[PDB]
Amino acid sequence: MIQEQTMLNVADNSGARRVMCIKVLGGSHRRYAGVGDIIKITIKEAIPRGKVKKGDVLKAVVVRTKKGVRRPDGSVIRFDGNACVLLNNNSEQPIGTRIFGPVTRELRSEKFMKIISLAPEVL
Amino acid sequence: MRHRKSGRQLNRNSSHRQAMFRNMAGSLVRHEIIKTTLPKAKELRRVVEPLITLAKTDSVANRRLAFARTRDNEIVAKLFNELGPRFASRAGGYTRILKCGFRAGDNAPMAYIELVDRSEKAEAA
Amino acid sequence: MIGLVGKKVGMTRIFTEDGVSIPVTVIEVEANRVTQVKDLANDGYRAIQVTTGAKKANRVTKPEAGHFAKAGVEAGRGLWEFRLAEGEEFTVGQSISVELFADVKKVDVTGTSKGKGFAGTVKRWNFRTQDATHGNSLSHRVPGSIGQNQTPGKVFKGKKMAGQMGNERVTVQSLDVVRVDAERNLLLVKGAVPGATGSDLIVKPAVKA
Amino acid sequence: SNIIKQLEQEQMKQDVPSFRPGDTVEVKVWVVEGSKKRLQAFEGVVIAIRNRGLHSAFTVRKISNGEGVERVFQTHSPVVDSISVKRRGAVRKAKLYYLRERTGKAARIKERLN
Amino acid sequence: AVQQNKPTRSKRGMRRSHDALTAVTSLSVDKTSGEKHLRHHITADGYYRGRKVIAK
RNA sequence: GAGGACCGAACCGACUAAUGUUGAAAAAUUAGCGGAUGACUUGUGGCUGGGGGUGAAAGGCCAAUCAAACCGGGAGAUAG
RNA sequence: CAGGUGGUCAGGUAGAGAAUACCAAGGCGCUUGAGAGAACUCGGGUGAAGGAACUAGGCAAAAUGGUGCCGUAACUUCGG
RNA sequence: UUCCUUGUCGGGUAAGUUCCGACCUGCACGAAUGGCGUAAUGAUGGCCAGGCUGUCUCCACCCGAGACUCAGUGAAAUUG
RNA sequence: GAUGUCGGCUCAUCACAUCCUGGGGCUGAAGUAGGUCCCAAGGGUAUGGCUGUUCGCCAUUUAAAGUGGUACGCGAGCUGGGUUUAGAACGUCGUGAGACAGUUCGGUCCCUAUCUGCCGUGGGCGCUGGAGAACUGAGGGGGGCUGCUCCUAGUACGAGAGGACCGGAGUGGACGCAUCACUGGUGUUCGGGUUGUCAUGCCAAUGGCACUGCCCGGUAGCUAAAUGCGGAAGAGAUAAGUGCUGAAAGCAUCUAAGCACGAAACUUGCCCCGAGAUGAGUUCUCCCUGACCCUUUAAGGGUCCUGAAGGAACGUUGAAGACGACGACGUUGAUAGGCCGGGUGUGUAAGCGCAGCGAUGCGUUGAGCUAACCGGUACUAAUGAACCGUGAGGCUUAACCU
Ligand SMILES: [Mg+2]
Ligand SMILES: [Mg+2]
Ligand SMILES: [Mg+2]
Ligand SMILES: [Mg+2]
Ligand SMILES: [Mg+2]
Ligand SMILES: [Mg+2]
Ligand SMILES: [Mg+2]
Ligand SMILES: [Mg+2]
Ligand SMILES: [Mg+2]
Ligand SMILES: [Mg+2]
Ligand SMILES: [Mg+2]
Ligand SMILES: [Mg+2]
Ligand SMILES: [Mg+2]
Ligand SMILES: [Mg+2]
Ligand SMILES: [Mg+2]
Ligand SMILES: [Mg+2]
Ligand SMILES: [Mg+2]
Ligand SMILES: [Mg+2]
Ligand SMILES: [Mg+2]
Ligand SMILES: [Mg+2]
Ligand SMILES: [Mg+2]
Ligand SMILES: [Mg+2]
Ligand SMILES: [Mg+2]
Ligand SMILES: [Mg+2]
Ligand SMILES: [Mg+2]
Ligand SMILES: [Mg+2]
Ligand SMILES: [Mg+2]
Ligand SMILES: [Mg+2]
Ligand SMILES: [Mg+2]
Ligand SMILES: [Mg+2]
Ligand SMILES: [Mg+2]
Ligand SMILES: [Mg+2]
Ligand SMILES: [Mg+2]
Ligand SMILES: [Mg+2]
Ligand SMILES: [Mg+2]
Ligand SMILES: [Mg+2]
Ligand SMILES: [Mg+2]
Ligand SMILES: [Mg+2]
Ligand SMILES: [Mg+2]
Ligand SMILES: [Mg+2]
Ligand SMILES: [Mg+2]
Ligand SMILES: [Mg+2]
Ligand SMILES: [Mg+2]
Ligand SMILES: [Mg+2]
Ligand SMILES: [Mg+2]
Repeated sequence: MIQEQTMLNVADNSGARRVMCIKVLGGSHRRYAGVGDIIKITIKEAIPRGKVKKGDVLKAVVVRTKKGVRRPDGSVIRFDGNACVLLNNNSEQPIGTRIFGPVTRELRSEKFMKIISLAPEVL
Repeated sequence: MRHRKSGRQLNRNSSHRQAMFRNMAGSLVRHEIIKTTLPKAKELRRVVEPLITLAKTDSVANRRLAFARTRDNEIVAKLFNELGPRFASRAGGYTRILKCGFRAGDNAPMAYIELVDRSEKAEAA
Repeated sequence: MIGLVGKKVGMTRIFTEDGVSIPVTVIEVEANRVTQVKDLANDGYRAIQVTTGAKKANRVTKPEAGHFAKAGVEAGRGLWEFRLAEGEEFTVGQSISVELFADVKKVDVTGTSKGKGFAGTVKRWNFRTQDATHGNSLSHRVPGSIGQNQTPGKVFKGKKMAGQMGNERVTVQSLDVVRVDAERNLLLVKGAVPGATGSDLIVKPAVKA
Repeated sequence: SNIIKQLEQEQMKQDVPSFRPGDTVEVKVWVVEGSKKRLQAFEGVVIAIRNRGLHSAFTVRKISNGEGVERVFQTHSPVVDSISVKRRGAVRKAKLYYLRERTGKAARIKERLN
Repeated sequence: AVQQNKPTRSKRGMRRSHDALTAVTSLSVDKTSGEKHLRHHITADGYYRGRKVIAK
């Protein structure tokens, strides 16, 4: 349940540490973005020598939320923080090469198979 | 909305309601019949009758628990020594609400509420 | 096709063996007994009138009792009509069971929604609340403007205002039939249906696809 | 009512083990990835239990790869294959929600030692 | 907000057409004392359904 | 043990908001706010009088009254 | 008539305290009540995820809050 | 204090008619109707950040006082 | 002898000179994508940064971010930033008092709704004997949005790059309705922890007050962020448009006679209201089958007898509700309370024993308590009555029976 102005942690090694969602993509008046949704972000804090720098405007896919995901049997999977993975602004491919922390199977799609294959744990 | 909710507010806050019904329950078991408004009388049933059910099993735990609900040892004594044995065989319904006229000062619907076994032999004590 | 009159028992869930929880509404559908058949000749339209449930003989009036005695059925808790489609034939006194929905896939459930009483415009029409602070004076949940200046000089009919909400007839369409339990007079539909627990429901096959 | 409880008791599992809040359990769930279906384990602390018959549930919390994860299971769902208690904890409360604010040595739970 | 014209005595009487009181339909008669009383209420002397329930 | 020193009650004040606006009140209440040993505050009594007083100065205040108080008189001013 | 009105008296427990909380001595329940438990208004409590995106403006609210010890920058009129 | 004007450049922001730094083209700064600096101070003006939050996305529930019903009393502005 | 004046907020409504979606003609239209014009108003039609701003610029979206009217819609609905009093200052003008759509800081937004209107909800009477139900549907309202992916097909088209129509499937956004099984929120009526203090003689145990004292959990109910469903298909008549046959006019010609297509618009189809539809409809069932007098002799008045069906009232009440209303029930009774059992929540009561110098710990013990929940149970309260409502229901004509 991510909206604009929401700060997210970064679950990859692209160099960013804190990003802020500036737009929930995919529909007019769209309010929230859950796990698996693409968002437009700006980088609020980065490491000194990463692949990205503070101020860039990219896209990201949400991989962990405190609100959590709902499974078809009614189960919930909540996380302690919101996290995303930075994507190329036009190619929608992950920028980093590693993934930290677990992800969910909502990402199990040919578009994010690169993320599923790199994740340390899929829930 | 009020769906399935129980308990009347009686235009009081929670602490006032609790104190009032505590006093009114003590007065009921002391005199075995009192006169009050019909709404107050109907809510008093859900307070005093659980005390009588509690008083059927004499024990220091029940006595203390009854004391916590009434805060009057004279009331607790009568509950466990008189009203307990008197209702040992009755399964609930220890009170009786008899509607009467309207209060002169504010036209409030009044009602008597009494213990059911307040017979002609109650004059002994 | 005709429908049936049941009672909302409540909501539960059905676990599918492949690990899916289906929220279902349990509808008790006892035998619906046909009490009157209307035809084009005598009434100008084809329909059946059914009753269901039971009723204490001391609560039925002589006009109602004579209506049930005319049909030869026991008095139920009410009467409902169903327009007959071309080809459906029913006789008075005939009983209709829940197994009529054996092959029906989707149904429309009609009931009386729960009553909210007098509801404000925020609850009834999803109006936006005005500012809670920033100087707002006694105007937090009020509807705001209700018209234009002198040119119309009136409030248009159908304006959304506060008033009675709920406690009205509501139909939910195209609900999947999860299970038809004939021997227990049960009908499990996926989803939620209008009304409180114990209210009467009218279940008809889906008029749409 | 008698009707609904009759429909629910015929779906409930009959061998769900007894566990309390504070015990560490290992839940094995069914993960379907197409034509396969394997068992994925999920071990952690039971921080809440909802007793509602068929609608009963319990939420397990674990620290996975530095990230805290809570998962609410529907105990009578066929997705949950089995439940095994690893160690029994000794807590005073029924809902261990305060464990969300603690970590490392602060999130330790005494063993019940029964 | 206030009236722009004085309402008439006719309009005033129409509004009060619903203000009429409803007298009690009929009083019950006690089986023992034969007194009249409001139904489901005790009598003036403390009788109800043929029983002296209060001795006052 | 100095201070137009600091924090903060009484006390004096009146910065913000809400309420109230045919008010509980012709200026308040509630929650916060400033000063709080001083150019402080307060009681009692006194003095300054209307083109006059007084004013750390706002044309402020001078009995709910002020770019000239109130009361009586000129006076039935005058009113294209 | 929720305003204003100088001085004197100053118990207990906790507390730095005449703050504050609960009590003593003592005095009161504020001169309409009774029900109900809609919208809406007022005064409050709590709130998933987000956290100023509100708005003229963080208005309001939330938050901070004590004692001891450690530690404390630019700048400085050497006191801060 | 600058009309043209949201001047231009730089900083801050994903985006800054405000803010900070500079430029000088000062419509119409300027030296006791003082010029330029200035630590401390401010219920002073502008701007930023952390924290914090029902300010908001988007409202939900709850506790009280009214509103509503019954009994008693009983106004007001306004009105061809 | 006052029509409150910008912008914002809330809430709108209409126009079409259409921003998107729909239908077309032409193209300097290969395809994709456009350009332009015609038809079309059903629905839809951003969030932010800056500024009082409308606007605009910018950032990032979207199928699209339409243009206008409505006292530049909307202050007896909100706001008060701007403008637009009194204070003060700058620049400027003036000898000066002062002045400046120049600038700057500060600066009281009242009204209990009579009428119309509107949203709800009742009372009366009517509908021609009365009553209880079930309907018909004249008419009215609601609803009508759209993305992306996949298949068709890397096909048609194209040098290549690229890349379809038509048709089908899935899955979203926004919006609406319903619901509470799930996930949660709330839960001052449930349980527990704890600070200060006062009290119950004291210990122990409890209670009061301190915002519910502060907190931690939490039942029912309500509820969204939760999860179900919805927008259609089809039909009729058409718009622009495309035609067939075909003369006037030996040809030609979509038109004059005739015939066929043709869109989210129209009329239906879907949902809701609906016989005060006074044009007051239909169907089924139920109830009433006494006398007598007067008079101006009639749709007359009166007395006695009679009081039905049913209704209302009263009571117990409800997931119904401001009040009315509506629903259930009233001993031939589960309507409410209580009670019994269960469930749920809280988390191992009190007392006692043991260990310890003690705080405390352990055992009895998943104990005790447990609201609104579930299943039972006449223990209490829903009374015999009384009340209202009558006694076969006008005239004319027609078809039928006598
Ligand atoms: Mg009251
Ligand atoms: Mg209701
Ligand atoms: Mg809003
Ligand atoms: Mg005001
Ligand atoms: Mg007109
Ligand atoms: Mg000082
Ligand atoms: Mg001070
Ligand atoms: Mg104050
Ligand atoms: Mg000071
Ligand atoms: Mg002046
Ligand atoms: Mg004065
Ligand atoms: Mg003269
Ligand atoms: Mg004169
Ligand atoms: Mg004083
Ligand atoms: Mg004090
Ligand atoms: Mg209330
Ligand atoms: Mg929150
Ligand atoms: Mg939170
Ligand atoms: Mg934050
Ligand atoms: Mg902003
Ligand atoms: Mg804004
Ligand atoms: Mg503030
Ligand atoms: Mg505060
Ligand atoms: Mg900002
Ligand atoms: Mg700003
Ligand atoms: Mg500058
Ligand atoms: Mg100067
Ligand atoms: Mg100077
Ligand atoms: Mg400053
Ligand atoms: Mg009155
Ligand atoms: Mg006038
Ligand atoms: Mg408009
Ligand atoms: Mg047009
Ligand atoms: Mg249409
Ligand atoms: Mg206007
Ligand atoms: Mg107006
Ligand atoms: Mg202003
Ligand atoms: Mg001035
Ligand atoms: Mg106003
Ligand atoms: Mg009028
Ligand atoms: Mg709940
Ligand atoms: Mg003690
Ligand atoms: Mg006390
Ligand atoms: Mg209290
Ligand atoms: Mg129990």
